[PDB]
Amino acid sequence: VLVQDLLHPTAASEARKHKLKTLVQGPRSYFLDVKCPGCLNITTVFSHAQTAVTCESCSTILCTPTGGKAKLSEGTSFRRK
Amino acid sequence: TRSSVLADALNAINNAEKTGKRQVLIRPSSKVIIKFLQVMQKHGYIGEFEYIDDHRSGKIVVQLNGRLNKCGVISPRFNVKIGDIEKWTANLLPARQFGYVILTTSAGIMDHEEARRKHVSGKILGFVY
Amino acid sequence: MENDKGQLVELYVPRKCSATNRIIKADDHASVQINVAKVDEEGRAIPGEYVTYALSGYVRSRGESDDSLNRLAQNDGLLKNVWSYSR
Amino acid sequence: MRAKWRKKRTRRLKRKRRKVRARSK
Amino acid sequence: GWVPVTKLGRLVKAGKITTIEEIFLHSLPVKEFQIIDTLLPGLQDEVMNIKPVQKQTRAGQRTRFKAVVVVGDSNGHVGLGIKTAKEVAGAIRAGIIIAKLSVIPIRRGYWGTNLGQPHSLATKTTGKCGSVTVRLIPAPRGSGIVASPAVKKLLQLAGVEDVYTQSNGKTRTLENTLKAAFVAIGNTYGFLTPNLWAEQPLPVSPLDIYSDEASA
Amino acid sequence: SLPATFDLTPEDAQLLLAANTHLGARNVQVHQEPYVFNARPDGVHVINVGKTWEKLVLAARIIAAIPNPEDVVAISSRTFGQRAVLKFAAHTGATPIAGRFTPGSFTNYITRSFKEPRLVIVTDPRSDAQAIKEASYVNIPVIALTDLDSPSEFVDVAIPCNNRGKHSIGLIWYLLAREVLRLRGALVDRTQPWSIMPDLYFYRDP
Amino acid sequence: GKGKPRGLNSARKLRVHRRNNRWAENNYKKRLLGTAFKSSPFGGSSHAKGIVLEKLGIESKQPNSAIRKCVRVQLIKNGKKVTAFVPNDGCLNFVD
Amino acid sequence: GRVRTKTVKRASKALIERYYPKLTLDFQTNKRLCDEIATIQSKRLRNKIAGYTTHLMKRIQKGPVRGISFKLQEEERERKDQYVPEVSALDLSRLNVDNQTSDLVKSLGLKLPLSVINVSA
Amino acid sequence: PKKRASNGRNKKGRGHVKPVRCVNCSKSIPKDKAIKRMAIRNIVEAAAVRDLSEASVYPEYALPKTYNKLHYCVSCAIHARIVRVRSREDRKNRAPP
RNA sequence: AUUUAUUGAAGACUAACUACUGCGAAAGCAUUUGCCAAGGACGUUUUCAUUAAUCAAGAACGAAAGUUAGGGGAUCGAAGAUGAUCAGAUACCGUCGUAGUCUUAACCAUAAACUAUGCCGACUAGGGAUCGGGUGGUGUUUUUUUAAUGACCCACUCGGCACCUUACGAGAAAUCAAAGUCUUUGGGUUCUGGGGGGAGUAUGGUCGCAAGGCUGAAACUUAAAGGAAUUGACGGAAGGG
RNA sequence: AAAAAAAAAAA
Repeated sequence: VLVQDLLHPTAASEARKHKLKTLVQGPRSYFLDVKCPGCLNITTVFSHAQTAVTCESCSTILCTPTGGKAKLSEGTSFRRK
Repeated sequence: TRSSVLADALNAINNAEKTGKRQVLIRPSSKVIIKFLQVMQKHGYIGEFEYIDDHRSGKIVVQLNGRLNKCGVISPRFNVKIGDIEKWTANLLPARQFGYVILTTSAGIMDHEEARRKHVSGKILGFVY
Repeated sequence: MENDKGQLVELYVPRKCSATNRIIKADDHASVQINVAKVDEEGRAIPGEYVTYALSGYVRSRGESDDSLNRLAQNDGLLKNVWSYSR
Repeated sequence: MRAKWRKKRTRRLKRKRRKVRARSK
Repeated sequence: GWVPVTKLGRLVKAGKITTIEEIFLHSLPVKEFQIIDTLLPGLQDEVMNIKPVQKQTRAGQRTRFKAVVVVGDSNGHVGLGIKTAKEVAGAIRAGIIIAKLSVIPIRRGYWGTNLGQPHSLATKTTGKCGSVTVRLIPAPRGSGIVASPAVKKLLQLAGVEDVYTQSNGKTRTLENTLKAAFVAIGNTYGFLTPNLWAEQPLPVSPLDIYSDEASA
Repeated sequence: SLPATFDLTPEDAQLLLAANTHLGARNVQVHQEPYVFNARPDGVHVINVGKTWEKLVLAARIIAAIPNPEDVVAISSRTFGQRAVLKFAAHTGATPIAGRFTPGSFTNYITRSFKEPRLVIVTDPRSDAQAIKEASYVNIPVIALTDLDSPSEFVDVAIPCNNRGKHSIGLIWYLLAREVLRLRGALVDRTQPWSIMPDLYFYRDP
Repeated sequence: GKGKPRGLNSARKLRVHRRNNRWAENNYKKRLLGTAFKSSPFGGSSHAKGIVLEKLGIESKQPNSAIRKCVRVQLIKNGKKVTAFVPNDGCLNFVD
Repeated sequence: GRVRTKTVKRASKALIERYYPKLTLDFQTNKRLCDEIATIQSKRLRNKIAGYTTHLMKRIQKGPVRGISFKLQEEERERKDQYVPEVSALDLSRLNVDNQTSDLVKSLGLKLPLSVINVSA
Repeated sequence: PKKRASNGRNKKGRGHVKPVRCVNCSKSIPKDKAIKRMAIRNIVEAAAVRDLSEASVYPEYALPKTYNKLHYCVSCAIHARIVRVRSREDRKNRAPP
């Protein structure tokens, strides 16, 4: 473009871009707090778990892994933290 | 691999000014680079520049005018004495009047006329005009 | 430049492409010189009241002439939100 | 001529010289 | 009678345009050796070498001659012209013409201590045409033009008094050598320096000024 | 700056969005164009007609900055633009060129179509890319009507429009001629709607 | 990196590479192998005394037709057979 | 062959473009006005020119011809050009716009009617 | 010198292609350089198809077809009046007619 | 006999799908199914913490042909035998056909082994498509109208095989997004070359069962060899007349 | 899609 601001660009482009090629590399992941039906025992969880997470009170299931974002069980109420 | 961050920086700068751009993004922002650009800016070749403190190594952004034809580097950082300065300049500069050679001395980084004024010598890094 | 005692030398101090502060050669036959007319108190054009903009063959070849001109105009005030320093 | 054939010829010659020098030694 | 067909030639014949300085300042396209001879009458021509060429056909070898010519006033102006033609006189003629049309300025300077009346160039400048690369370094006074005969004639006609040359390539192709020197002394004014960092107000075009006494 | 009478009026907007000039190219794009606005589904991209209007007024300012209108040129090899440029030539000096360009019309001074303009205008640069080549050879600026995909190299002022649209082309030409007359003082009232017709500026197939 | 090293401590590499490419030259190879002292019938000298053995009507290479009136000599310090040219019109009659 | 040269074609072209309200589709009378109106050094060439002009006027009597232009033709051209409607279809027949376009109008802050239609993929 | 950035063929990133045989001269050649065409043809001809359908029970049957993929090599192709030769620029052109 | 039909045995090959597609360090790799162990890319608000880049010497793998010993030995087929052709034809074409082709256990260690472009890294113009992964979208479809998936569409992104256009740049040019950022000559690094021939020859070494490889000159001789392109001429090269 | 070899050198 031959002229532009490389210090105050748009969050549009900066969320479009990779997580490293921005002005400052930062993660695109997030955490959740999840409730399963029955025992509340609310559980903190990562988005990209790599694991099969379960509740401490009951071994029911919370989420399952993937190569990307995890796949939460069908009946589970999640809140982005 | 990546060894002369300074060289990569100056290469990016030369490519930008060749394209006629007026801004450029630099990586990874070390001290010698800061001082090198301080000198260039003081003599009026570029304009302003910002350090960005990512907590890793630092980035730099540089606002450029068109007063720059070639900012360069000398790998290896050669050892240089007080007449070697003159013959170096005669080799790598366009004329006797303008253009500056840069060299780290024990008394900090500076250009060759300043090092003449101080009567001190050391390790040539690069040059600019 | 000039000699020991003023007395300018260096005939043909040349022009400079504005978007780059870059010298325009004598034979940059793709360079151009634009003259934008002013307007005053009616909208009508004034003759001989130009805002000038010179440009070089490199820029015009890379096609960035349009955007450089847009930003120059918006800086000189004869344009508006068209350009954005933030892409 | 062709390098393939010059090379083949030369190899046969080397072989022959090898064996006659074997006669001598 | 000249009788131009050009805004530029019309303005010149009328006397509004009076300097190739204005011309080069505006980077104007020039199409009339009449214009150039009106502006810089004090120039000399010089034929450098004449090599013939040949084309092969059914019948014999159609030969025509290639002339290369320098023109200059030795206060900072030169031009270079090459032409192929079936006859030597017309070759030299059109070479003179094309040189006059290719005329360009020179940015002379000082090796140091800008005493007066520049002797040499300002900067180190190179030029390339095919294999050849000519380099031109500024020299002190009395050093003289250190170069081959052809480049020496070229720089004399440019008005340079002293210069050092460090060259490379098949320099025996005078075409490429002279074109390289041409390009280098063009890069002189193509080069930027602190004494030209100063910003200027972009003067206006003589065409826009004298547009009334222009074409019609 | 401007007196603000030169802002886009909703009537001109009605005409523009009737011609659907804002309906530019498809997901095709040239990165020399941030003029887009909220790209539509169906793989279609929409234009800032405000920026279109501003650039149009700018081109008008330049054309009025010319002393001699004949030194401005109209190029339309495109059938959809020949009539438009001819009416431009009628209502201005505006030496037009329809049909073929005849290369060597800016150079080769001997030629009968030899012109020496201080400015040129283009209906579509991809189709008119010869005359801009000669302009680059001979130190001349450029005015062009681009979509979001046109070859913006060797191109000074460029106006985003739907050059695929007959009515879009003729409308833009109408607007430009109108603004030039307004700035020259022929047309007196900026609020005057200028009875003349884009239908006159348009093309007809029979 | 243009191939060659550039480190500030690589002069050894550079010297030895120079030595080998110098061997790739001609004159260095010659001077250091002593071809002249060991061949080239002279002792690497310029001139040499000799004794005529006989005379010759050596024919010319092409494109040309000539007989070049040379002689055969037995150089002394080596005892070596050589041919040598007698340049002028009729000197072969003076050098019987 | 019976093919004709650029001399003939150019001559007939000029004669037609500036003597249209004149010579008709008869070779004999065209020939007579030809050797009345222009100088030609041969009867044969005259005849060829007259015949080609006749063929051209046949084309004209049925349809215009590329490369040619006489006063009546250019007059009809500029007239059919200057034709315009008295309705200006640009003028409203009821207007439609996309949702993106309504958003554009809003961002511009302007007063306009809209008949928004939904464009689906 | 180099006449073709593809050099003859369609190999960029393999090394080896396990060739096939040109049918007209039984000649080995890789599958990426081979000329491949395909000949799909009605079995009989548009001339005698009428005689067939006239002397045929099972009316409107199908007129089935024969399909065969043909690998020719360069020499046999140019002899059989195929890809014959092109100038430089249209040698760069890659699409069919 | 050929040919047709029904069967069985043998051994190789893995069609069509099969492409400016994939993997692997290269050579190279294609039926299915399973076992073994490995690998890249992607994701990661996981860990270590500069361990890294290229590298002599020294090591592993290394098409085909070839060699040794066993098995197998269907095709095709160096040699060889034969029928033609031709002035001749132990050459082209045809028919047979040992070795070999295949495999196990060992050797050989080369190749137009080619992208004729050493590796690592950075930056520099546009455009779209594709493979793997990932993200977002009330998007479309499939199920149980519905869900979740899966497959397709749109946008984005990382990493790949590549590709189209221009040349700002480069180059002797052909051409090149690297063959650019190099007379304004320096990011790091290994290897190689110094007119052509003789000569990758001789000798001496060393490796190998051998064939041969790797290393590797001299004498002597020569003024031109050669590269890229131009215009012609020519063609048992094509197209048109 | 039988056959069809050779032409001293010099300029």
